[PDB]
Amino acid sequence: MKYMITSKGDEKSDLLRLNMIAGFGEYDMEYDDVEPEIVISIGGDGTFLSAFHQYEERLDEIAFIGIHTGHLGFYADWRPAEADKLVKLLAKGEYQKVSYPLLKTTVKYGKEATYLALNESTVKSSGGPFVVDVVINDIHFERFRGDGLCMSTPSGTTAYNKSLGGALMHPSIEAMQLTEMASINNRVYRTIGSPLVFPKHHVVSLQPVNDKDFQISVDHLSILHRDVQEIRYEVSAKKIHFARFRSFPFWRRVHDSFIED
Amino acid sequence: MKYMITSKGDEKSDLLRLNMIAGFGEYDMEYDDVEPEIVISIGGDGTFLSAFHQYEERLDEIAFIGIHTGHLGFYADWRPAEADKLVKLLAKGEYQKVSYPLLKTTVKYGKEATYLALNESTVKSSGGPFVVDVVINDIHFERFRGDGLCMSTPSGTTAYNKSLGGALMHPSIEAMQLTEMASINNRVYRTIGSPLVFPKHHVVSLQPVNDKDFQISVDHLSILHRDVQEIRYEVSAKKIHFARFRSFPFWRRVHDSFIED
Amino acid sequence: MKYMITSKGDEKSDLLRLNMIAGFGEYDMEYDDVEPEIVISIGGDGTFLSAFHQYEERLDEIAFIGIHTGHLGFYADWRPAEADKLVKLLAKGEYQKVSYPLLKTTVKYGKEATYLALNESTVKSSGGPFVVDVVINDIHFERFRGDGLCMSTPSGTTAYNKSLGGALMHPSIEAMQLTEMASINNRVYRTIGSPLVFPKHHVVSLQPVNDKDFQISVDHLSILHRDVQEIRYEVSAKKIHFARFRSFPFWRRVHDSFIED
Amino acid sequence: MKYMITSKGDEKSDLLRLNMIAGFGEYDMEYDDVEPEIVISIGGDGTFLSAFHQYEERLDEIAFIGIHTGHLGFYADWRPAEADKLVKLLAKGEYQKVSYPLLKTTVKYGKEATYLALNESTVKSSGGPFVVDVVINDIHFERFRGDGLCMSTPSGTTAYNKSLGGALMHPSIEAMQLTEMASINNRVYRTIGSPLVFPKHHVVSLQPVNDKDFQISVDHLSILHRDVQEIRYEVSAKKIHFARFRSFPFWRRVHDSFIED
Ligand SMILES: CCNC(=O)NC[C@H]1O[C@@H](n2c(C#CCN(CCCN)C[C@H]3O[C@@H](n4cnc5c(N)ncnc54)[C@H](O)[C@@H]3O)nc3c(N)ncnc32)[C@H](O)[C@@H]1O
Ligand SMILES: CCNC(=O)NC[C@H]1O[C@@H](n2c(C#CCN(CCCN)C[C@H]3O[C@@H](n4cnc5c(N)ncnc54)[C@H](O)[C@@H]3O)nc3c(N)ncnc32)[C@H](O)[C@@H]1O
Ligand SMILES: CCNC(=O)NC[C@H]1O[C@@H](n2c(C#CCN(CCCN)C[C@H]3O[C@@H](n4cnc5c(N)ncnc54)[C@H](O)[C@@H]3O)nc3c(N)ncnc32)[C@H](O)[C@@H]1O
Ligand SMILES: CCNC(=O)NC[C@H]1O[C@@H](n2c(C#CCN(CCCN)C[C@H]3O[C@@H](n4cnc5c(N)ncnc54)[C@H](O)[C@@H]3O)nc3c(N)ncnc32)[C@H](O)[C@@H]1O
Repeated sequence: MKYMITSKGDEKSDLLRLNMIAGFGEYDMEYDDVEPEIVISIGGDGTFLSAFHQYEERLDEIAFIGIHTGHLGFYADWRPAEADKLVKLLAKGEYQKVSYPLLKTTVKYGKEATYLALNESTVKSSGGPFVVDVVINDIHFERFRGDGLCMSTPSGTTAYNKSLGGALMHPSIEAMQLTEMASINNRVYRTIGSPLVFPKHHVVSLQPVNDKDFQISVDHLSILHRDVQEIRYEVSAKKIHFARFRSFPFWRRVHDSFIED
Repeated sequence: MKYMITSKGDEKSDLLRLNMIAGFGEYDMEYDDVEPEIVISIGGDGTFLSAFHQYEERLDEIAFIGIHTGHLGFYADWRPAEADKLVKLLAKGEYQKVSYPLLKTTVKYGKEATYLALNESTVKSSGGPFVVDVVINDIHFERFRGDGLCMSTPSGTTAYNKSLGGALMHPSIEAMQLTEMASINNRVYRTIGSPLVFPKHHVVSLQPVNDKDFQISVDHLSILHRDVQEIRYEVSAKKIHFARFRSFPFWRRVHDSFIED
Repeated sequence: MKYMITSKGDEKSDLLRLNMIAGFGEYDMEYDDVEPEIVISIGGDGTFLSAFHQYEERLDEIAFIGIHTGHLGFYADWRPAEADKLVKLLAKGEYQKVSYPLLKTTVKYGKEATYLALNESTVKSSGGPFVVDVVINDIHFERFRGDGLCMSTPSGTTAYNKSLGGALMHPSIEAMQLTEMASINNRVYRTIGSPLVFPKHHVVSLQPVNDKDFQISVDHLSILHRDVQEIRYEVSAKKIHFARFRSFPFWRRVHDSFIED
Repeated sequence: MKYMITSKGDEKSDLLRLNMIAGFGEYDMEYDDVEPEIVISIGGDGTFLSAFHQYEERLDEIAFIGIHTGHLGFYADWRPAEADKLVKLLAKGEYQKVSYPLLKTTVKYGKEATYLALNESTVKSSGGPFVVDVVINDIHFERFRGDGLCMSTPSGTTAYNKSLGGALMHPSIEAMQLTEMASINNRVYRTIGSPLVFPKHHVVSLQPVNDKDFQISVDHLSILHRDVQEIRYEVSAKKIHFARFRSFPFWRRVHDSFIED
């Protein structure tokens, strides 16, 4: 089918990409980076995230595959040494697809931008103190004062979320997870402290208290937003699809990345 | 319908229970503590947990209601002052039921006991060091050395789980959450550290390494188990059902218990 | 003696300052904001920190007093209602001084700036990833990747340090404490995770790995430093002195601010 | 001088001990386990702790040395391969001694026992809930409800203290550190959460609230104490002395044990 290949751009990755293209040339496969059905990322997780965002408008038409040319990336299923095996297996096709959930961020102003995240969306102040009211399904839950907030997808729970003390969640769970960055807690200021895990259809809204300017990151990408009225988080209706050619269970991937390999 | 009422046993609770019985006597309601369809707990969360375990074999036939006579309990929907309003509403019926997930613990020996938990099941050594291999869906994940392990249901995430740094999870999510108690981590001993959240159908098995004796708690109840071969955790097929008479959202209950009220 | 009074600048603080000046006019006391021997701060802890920095070159000649006109500040010993009592007690003098330790930060370039902190000094990247080698007494200790690092004095341990999970340390201990902000830890990246507490004369040096630009905060004040070669932390030889008129033990101040009051 | 050697008791350790004895026989050295001036521990940190307690009444007369026959122990300075070098260096003598601080625990009843700790002293309930009032220098600081409390020496901060989230403290600092084990915190129950670091001469007293029976551990050794009125913690006047033959800085020892080696 139609496929394309992105590369991190070092020599190792570019060469691997050129060799996979040459091998695909031996099959009924057309290189097309406008309407691919398969997107192969050669690099690291950053490369994979960039491929995801390059095709975020055709996620229902695409299956993604990641090859890690450095150490094991979490969105990587293959080592460079398995590239030829991969070419052959994709060629035939008949592979199964697995889907992971995504995070929708909506930023309203004074006038609305939406963003999709594979790992997480975070919010910090644009300089100066960060203070927001946290509203869950229209219920005022807490006033947060501190460094920032991180909202993670399931597959992002092993990324920034983990470093903030979040739980690691199996990606079959349709949820998002909110973690705190250095909140202040004394007899006058109080937050929940604990990570919070939200199901589909729950909406978490951050509402400014004084300053209305925020730095909002989605995956690698950080944008200054001015005059913000609301930042809304919910699990997206959209999912990312992976081509799978063999079992590599999530919990084994976690073991291999954090325990030993 | 058939109902019964348990009491924590102080004067406040016993009297409230006697007055509710008198008020139910004015309706088509039969006091029956063998086959109730409604179980009212008057007390605290400990009282509620005891009521749950008293009827754990008829959970599909029962709706539970908790009245808190001390400060707000998490399984409590009513204050003592609303008891008469409760009697009247239960009387008519037509209320809706909400279900929360439960945790199944299986203990194998050398020969199998099962337990159901509403809050959590924990495991510690029977004295002497605690060392277990943690196996997830038959995949060896880590060797845990430390004080113990806690596996929580969603509604138990605001209990012991919270104190161990676990995420708080909305109870519509069918999951269980594993938290560590003081693990050792150095260049020779390594655990994941992070809480782990498991979906339905995943099985987490603890396998002894040296000592085979363990203290296993389920909710308030701690038992010494000897000659253990395996402790298996999975989300139960069984659910607890609550009678609901008005909206009291989980996240509001969390706010009221931990933020302010 | 010579004294001056700083105000947060709201009406409450300005008026209290004018009234204390009027009361000092009834004693052998000269208002002098060039060479004060007593510096009174009326406001909050931010006001107090600004007073400290306004006189950081004469700390051996000055005793500081803080009045909190909002909720209890940690550098505050007096409520506004005790101002007249304060005027009278300072007037006579004969009070005792208590000293707390301070933190010296040295920033080297390519060419050296020093800074004194009462609460802490933090370092983050100027945008882009933060990576530094952490060198303790010339011994390479770890390579830190994450959001940043915080080095606290003893009296700053109840401030940002606390929110980062640091220990609270009695201020008679001559030490500084280093806490992590969201470090990455996987099989390739490793930090100690735990706060570290250093005695006098130990030197902690941060050395860039790739990017040499950093945002360095000292107390409220954040500066972009370019082309950095080293950031050096050590307990200062200099101390801040407080006028004390009654016992208000540190641990009671901690109880009153975080437990209940 | 007079020396003795303890062994963990496996074949490796016993043989190393027999060979060191044979090598000491070539010098003016008398094996004496009643009044040693040098105590060599061959084993792990548990072996070292047992040697410390075997001679806790003559700590001012003794210098300790640890040889680790497994992986690096924290009280170990030597690998088995350096034993002959050690024999020769001890033989001559002229080595320098370094001192680390210790923890004094006093248990009062209804009638007083004291204990010295090298790593820590912990307290838990004897079964049933653990509730104590925490009193610092006679000031009621908090009521603690949870699993237990850990009070660490500086050199014990890399042991249980670390697993409980405590700071690691250089052992030249004369202090003790109190960490929480799973405290409950909601709108009715509140603790400080943060580790607390106390200087010499501060006294931390735990006072029962209901149950008066506690399990108190000192280093490896756990005792049931009944009818307790008070448990008092303070930094001891007594110190442990090590023979040092070369530089092995604490922070390097920390790096080697937790970062990489
Ligand atoms: C500390 C600065 N950030 C990094 O060094 N990030 C790269 C590392 O993270 C790994 N990674 C990624 C990734 C990625 C690419 N990143 C850009 C790096 C450019 N070279 C962006 C991601 O950074 C994460 N990030 C940001 N700040 C962080 C922090 N303080 N601590 C931990 N992670 C942090 C955040 O989530 C973001 O999306 N997704 C996952 C995942 N799903 N599971 C497990 N691991 C994962 C990746 O293999 C590598 O090991
Ligand atoms: C520290 C010792 N334990 C207690 O003091 N427990 C009672 C307190 O916990 C509240 N609670 C309960 C409950 C309960 C009844 N308990 C028996 C008490 C007898 N009087 C048993 C439960 O104890 C929990 N527990 C045990 N050890 C703990 C610890 N170290 N830290 C925190 N919780 C701990 C554990 O999960 C167990 O099941 N379920 C929930 C829930 N779902 N959500 C939110 N809060 C909840 C209850 O309102 C009260 O405030
Ligand atoms: C979250 C953004 N910062 C604040 O809201 N800070 C003010 C609050 O902190 C209290 N405070 C201060 C102070 C102060 C003044 N601050 C400027 C505020 C301007 N209005 C600067 C200080 O901010 C600290 N800070 C920064 N980021 C933080 C974070 N994420 N979490 C916690 N603290 C944080 C940091 O250490 C800095 O120096 N010194 C101490 C102390 N010694 N003991 C105990 N409490 C203390 C003060 O009473 C008030 O309650
Ligand atoms: C988890 C059960 N305990 C152990 O496995 N302990 C042995 C391990 O700890 C190391 N260790 C020791 C030691 C020791 C000997 N121990 C008996 C073991 C018998 N085989 C007793 C000590 O256990 C500590 N301990 C207890 N419970 C713990 C827990 N949950 N987490 C972490 N440590 C825990 C506690 O402090 C006690 O004194 N002193 C230090 C130190 N100073 N610095 C750094 N490391 C140190 C030792 O090298 C080994 O790696």
